[PDB]
Amino acid sequence: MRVCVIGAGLSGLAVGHALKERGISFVCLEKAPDVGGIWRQPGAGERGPGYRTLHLNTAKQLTGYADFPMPDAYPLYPRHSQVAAYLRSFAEWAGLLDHVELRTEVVSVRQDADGPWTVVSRGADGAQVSRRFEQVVVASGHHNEPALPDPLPAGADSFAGTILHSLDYRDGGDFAGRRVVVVGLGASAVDIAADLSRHAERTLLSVRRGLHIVPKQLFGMSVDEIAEAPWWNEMSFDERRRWVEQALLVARGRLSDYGLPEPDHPVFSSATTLSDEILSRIRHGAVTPKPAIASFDGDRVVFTDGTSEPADAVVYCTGFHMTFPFLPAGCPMSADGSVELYRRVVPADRPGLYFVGLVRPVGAITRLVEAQAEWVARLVDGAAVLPAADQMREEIGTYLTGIVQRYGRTEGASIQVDVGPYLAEF
Ligand SMILES: Cc1cc2nc3c(=O)[nH]c(=O)nc-3n(C[C@H](O)[C@H](O)[C@H](O)COP(=O)(O)OP(=O)(O)OC[C@H]3O[C@@H](n4cnc5c(N)ncnc54)[C@H](O)[C@@H]3O)c2cc1C
Ligand SMILES: CC(C)=CCc1ccc2c(C[C@H](N)C(=O)O)c[nH]c2c1
Repeated sequence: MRVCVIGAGLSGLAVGHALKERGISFVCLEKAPDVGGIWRQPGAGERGPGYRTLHLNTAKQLTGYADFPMPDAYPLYPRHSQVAAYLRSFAEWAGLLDHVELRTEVVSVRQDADGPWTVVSRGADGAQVSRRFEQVVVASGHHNEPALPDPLPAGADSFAGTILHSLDYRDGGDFAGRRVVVVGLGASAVDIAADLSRHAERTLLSVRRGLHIVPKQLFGMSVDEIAEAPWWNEMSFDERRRWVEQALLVARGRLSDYGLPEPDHPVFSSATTLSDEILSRIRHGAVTPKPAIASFDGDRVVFTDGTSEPADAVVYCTGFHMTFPFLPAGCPMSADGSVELYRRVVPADRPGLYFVGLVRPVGAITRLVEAQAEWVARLVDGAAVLPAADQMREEIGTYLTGIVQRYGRTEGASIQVDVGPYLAEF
């Protein structure tokens, strides 16, 4: 009745928890046959951005919900099945599954002229039902449209093997004995390359823009938990980058003696990739670094340095696009295509609509999603109020110009936040 929550992954569950605490009536619609979001997919063989060898890269204590710790048997970085099991247990413990419509996919959300929203949902049969809700919380994630590079290098149609996105990547054993190129230096790319490196005969890592390769751990500490080490917070920006970047050099050297492009910036500049493996896999010959792909010559891949390589498959680890197909008008955006959401959550001109989890932070997203859920629940029942619309887009303006200044007009900087000052206002 009162709130329709689109999604029962980690964000939609935090939302149902927050709605349930205030006694707010809500239903939670979710396409998958179970709660869990992306983490439930690798274990069910479903096209999703995860893969059979995916673990957390955030500390479990900063990753689980604050009122519901993960089993103490869990390691610091649990596997995706452990994470998916944990999230099923939360929904159980929180009495949410009575409110979750599984196998229910939202197809349109439209704001009626009188205030409420008509939500059309496709049930398990495909039977479309059309319902009305006072408010809609969107928690559908932003990793659900693959982003393939344009242009795909020449000869793509000549190619004897398979070209695929990480979305379609599933397990390294699906390429045992083959020769595979991985394109990208993202979190998906180093993980997939390291996985392939123990199954494919040969694994090539084709990277064209250098990213910073930071281990999951410095001084025995997770880097997401160093982020709030009080001794680290009293650092100035180039005081910590001073120590962070010398921390890297003793731990690993710099990227330039692994055959890796080093980046056009220092750390924290655009993004850093977290790995424990990829540098050592290079140094054991299990992964060979390569520049950008230049063309597909039929059976081989040609890289821009002139070198060539026989290749049975290319997995594009190039990330995801941010879309909302159930929203005819789109997520609020500026013409630059930057997200326009007051405090990263609230459209300035659309009462009753809220976006949760549509942020990308230093470290784990859970505390932020909890903060967002708690605020939204108090907006839904009037304990909290919003500024007038002109004032809301003033804060969006300040956020955005500061975004173009710091991270630049890259793709996806419109949702970038630092855990600390963001949580600090909830
Ligand atoms: C490979 C990978 C690794 C990551 N690792 C970490 C990590 O270690 N630590 C961390 O803190 N974060 C990590 N993240 C970030 C990750 O997004 C969050 O941890 C978490 O998954 C957020 O879940 P969510 O609920 O926001 O979205 P999702 O997990 O995407 O869940 C959204 C849900 O919406 C559902 N849905 C229902 N109806 C619809 C509909 N009509 N249209 C669309 N969707 C619908 C989808 O089925 C899906 O279950 C990782 C992300 C990726 C891709
Ligand atoms: C150098 C340094 C201390 C960086 C701090 C840091 C940055 C990013 C992450 C992530 C990515 C996460 N998967 C996300 O994008 O939400 C997990 N832990 C992190 C820690």
